[PDB]
Formats: sequence, C-alpha cells, structure tokens
Amino acid sequence: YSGKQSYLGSIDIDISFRARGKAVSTVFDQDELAKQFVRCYESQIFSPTQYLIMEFQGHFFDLKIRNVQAIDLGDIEPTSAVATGIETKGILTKQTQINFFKGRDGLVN
Amino acid sequence: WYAQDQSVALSNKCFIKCADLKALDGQYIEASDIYSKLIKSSMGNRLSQWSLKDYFLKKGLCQLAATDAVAAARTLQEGQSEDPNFADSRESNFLKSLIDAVNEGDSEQLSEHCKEFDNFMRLDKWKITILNKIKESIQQQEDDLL
Amino acid sequence: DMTNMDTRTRHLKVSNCPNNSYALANVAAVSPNDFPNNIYIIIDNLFVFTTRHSNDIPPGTIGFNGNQRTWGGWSLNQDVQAKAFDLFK
Repeated sequence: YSGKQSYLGSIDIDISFRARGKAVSTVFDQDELAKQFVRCYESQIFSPTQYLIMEFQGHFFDLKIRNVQAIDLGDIEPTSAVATGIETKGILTKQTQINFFKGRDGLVN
Repeated sequence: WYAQDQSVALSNKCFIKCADLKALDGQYIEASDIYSKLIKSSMGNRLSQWSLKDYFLKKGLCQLAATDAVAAARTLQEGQSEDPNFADSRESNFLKSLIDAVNEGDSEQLSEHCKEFDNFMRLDKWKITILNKIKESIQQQEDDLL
Repeated sequence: DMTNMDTRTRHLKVSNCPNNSYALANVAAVSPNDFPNNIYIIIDNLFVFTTRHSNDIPPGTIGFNGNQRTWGGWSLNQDVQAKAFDLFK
C-alpha cells in the first residue's frame, strides 16, 4: 500500500489519565515511556487517532496518536510532511522520535 | 400473543414487565432488546411518547449495566435524533451524564448525577438496582485496576 | 535459620499479586522450587522481602503488590534480579 514510506519517523502521542481520580504528581520520564512503547509493541502498524491503554509502573494511561510521519529507509532527512490523515501508516522502530503532549484533560505532568 | 392479535398496548405492557424483570434478573442485553422492541412499537404514537422518553433511558441504563457504554451512547443519540421530545427531556440529559461518568470512571460523579435526577424526578427500585450494579461494576473495575 | 541457602541470582517477572491476602502479608510469595520458606531475599540489591511458599505462583516468577511497584517504580511483566539476603553480615 505505502510502497516506500514503511517506517515511523516522528510520532506525537497525547497522554491522558484514564481515571480523573488517579491523578499523580509523579514525574514521568518520556524516554522511559518511549522505551516501554518500543519494548511492548514492536513491528506494529499504527494510524493517527488510534487509541491505546498503557500500564506504566501500575498507572493506566490513555494514549492517542495525534499525528504520524511516515518515512522510507535511506532518507537521511525527514523531508516528508507530517500527515494527520488516517491514510498514513507505518512500522514502529527503535529510533522513532516520540513526542508526548498533554491530553485534552491536561492532568498528566 | 398480544402482538399476534395486534394489541399493541397490551403487548407493550407485557414487554415492559418482561424487560423490567429481565433487567432485575441480570439479563441486561435481553432487557435492552425488549426495550428496543417497545421503542419501535411505540414510535409515531402520540399516546405512548413519555413511555418512549423512559424507554430510551431504561434501555441505556441496561446497556450501561452490561458495561457497554458505547451502546448506551448510540441509544442516546438515536433517541435524541428520532424523538424531539426525548432530546430535550431530563431523561436524555441524565443518560448522557451517566454515560460520561462511566466513561471517566467517576463513581462519585455518577452518584451526584443520580441525586440530582432524584431531586426533580424520583427514582424507582428498578433504576436503583441498575445503578447500584453499575456502581459495583465501577468498583470491580477498580479491583481490575489492581 | 539463614546459615545455609542457595544464593544464586534469579531473574523473575513482576506480576499482579495473587490476591488481597498475600498483598496484606507483604511477603514475597514464591514457589517451593524457587527458594526455601521464611527466608529474607533481596531484589536489585535494594528491596528486601520475606519469602513464603505459594503454589499459585509458578517457579521463576515473583509476585508484588502495587505499593512495592510504586517503591521500585516497576511495571507489570518487568524483569528483576533476586538473590538471597543476609542482613546480619
């Protein structure tokens, strides 16, 4: 389907608390979040607006992929425009740049 | 049999009783199906509209007792779009509030909404049981949370 | 008696506690094949817990409660290192 853009270059994830009463002031490491994401889900296909439930240190979070960038192997620079359309899909890699943003609730620190 | 005789109102009464008992008996999906049948039979009749206003609510409640919040939301949307009276009815707002509370997993918010609904429209033992099972399901989710 | 016990390191997966009673006891539930009964074991050289035999936990797995994971910052299915412990020495 994609032809060349088979890998995920940059992925943006909105993070929200599944339960409002479980808000925790704990400092969340984005590197640890990305490491857990790669460790638990490898070689999976993801699309924008796709939802996921993540269990990090016993804490349950709702993750929504707000946008995705698809790149082909051998592209030194990510000149491809970041696409918010659900058409674009990619394969997760151990080098994808994962950017975390606050969820619409804005409770995750 | 009443339906086979085309006695719509008598079949509707029998189905109300059947759905009430089934929902009280743990058969939420079947009760919701019977409520859907009641809604379809009572649609377009000026005589049964409030029954409809309640029907939708009850159906949604059953779908929420079955932990199917998506089905409850679909029912709320269908009732709002199909019945103008239900769209502006307090039952629609209460059902939406319950759906939102279950979505956020806020049992206390659900209790507050129930108290607010009771303050203006008294709840019945059927609704009491349904919402009690729903709150205990939230507690069970809290157990699954560990 | 902690004088004699196998001190070999084991890598064990963190899993949900078997039930509330085990969580209340605050004792690491292990299989008989994992470690002897009623002995102190250290984990990651930092977290010390008392072992209790449990047949519901298969060998090679270690059970933890939510508070222990919070203390250690561990996720479900996380791998941790376990060894015998001797506080007196």
